[PDB]
Amino acid sequence: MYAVPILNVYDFEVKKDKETSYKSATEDYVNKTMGVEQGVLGLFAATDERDKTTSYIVEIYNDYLAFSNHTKNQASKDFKAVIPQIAEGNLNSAEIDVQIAKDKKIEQNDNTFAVYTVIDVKPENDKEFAEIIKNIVETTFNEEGTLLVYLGTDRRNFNKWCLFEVYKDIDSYLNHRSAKYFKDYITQTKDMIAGKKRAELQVLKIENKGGLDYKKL
Repeated sequence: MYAVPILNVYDFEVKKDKETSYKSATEDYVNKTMGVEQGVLGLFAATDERDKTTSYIVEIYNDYLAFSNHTKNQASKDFKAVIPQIAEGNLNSAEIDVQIAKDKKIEQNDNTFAVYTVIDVKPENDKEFAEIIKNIVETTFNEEGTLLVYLGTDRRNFNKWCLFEVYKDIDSYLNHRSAKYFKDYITQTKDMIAGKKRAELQVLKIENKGGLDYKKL
């Protein structure tokens, strides 16, 4: 309640002939972390296979102490020991000031559909946009089939909004963006945006506590 949630999104390029090792090590990491550690709200491993296979792992913790303990616990020590053998390069990480974080408990299946969007808003239009996207993301969570929406701003630059969202199935996601409220939003914010990268992602392993319901005061 009085603690600030920690939301970090890690990404990196996977070596050509190491997809197998990558999947195994990420599965173990997600399973050993959530099964044993405290203060971990959820971990979400996905993959972008377009051009060059990229790993994405969305990690969310209750506070910075929970996070600091995680980086010292066994799951992470084992995984960070394997990254160099399976990573080609890049190795980026976005740290995010969470604006809205809402979820249900996810039991992944073949239909689970994850998307990650990054939106560079023009600084001139940031105030107005913030209130707009906040509303849209809340409307989305109440849509049937939405399992998770994490919305926040990069701590390196608050004009960079980051949206991670999980749906029960691909139809739920398409119905979401073909809805009047979302189409209207695209039209309304068109000239407020500087750049946008949406990445439909291939789910790898997801585990979470569920029931999260947070909003920055």
